[PDB]
Amino acid sequence: PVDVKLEFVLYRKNVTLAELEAMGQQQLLSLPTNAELNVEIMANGVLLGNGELVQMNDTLGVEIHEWL
Amino acid sequence: GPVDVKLEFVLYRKNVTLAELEAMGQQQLLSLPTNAELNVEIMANGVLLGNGELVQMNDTLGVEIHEWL
Ligand SMILES: [Ca+2]
Ligand SMILES: [Ca+2]
Repeated sequence: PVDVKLEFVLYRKNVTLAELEAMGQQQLLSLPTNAELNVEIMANGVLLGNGELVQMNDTLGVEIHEWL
Repeated sequence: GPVDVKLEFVLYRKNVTLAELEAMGQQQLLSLPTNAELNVEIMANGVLLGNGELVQMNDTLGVEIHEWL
């Protein structure tokens, strides 16, 4: 099979084209509180699961709270 | 509609095989590559707009922009 496009998504939302332009004027973007508690694992547009950011000994990790 | 944009802040993305995805699904704690956090990608309708670095701010996480495309 062909490869699938896997993403670990820290935050997602719908915004308007105007808000998208506004965002580009910023140098530091705040994410909503607890975005780190809802990391979404997605592939080819399908939600696979969600989890939480963890600082491990040498990297960041994602602790899975649910595989769908 | 056309005014609507799907915005994503992506910590890590990769083209993976079905077998690799299967193996991932067996895990409870997934390690990300070293410094994935240095390349948080900002996507709009699946297209890369910019990238930055994950920062712990006072009340939330933030993304420090390093490049807008
Ligand atoms: Ca926790
Ligand atoms: Ca935590």
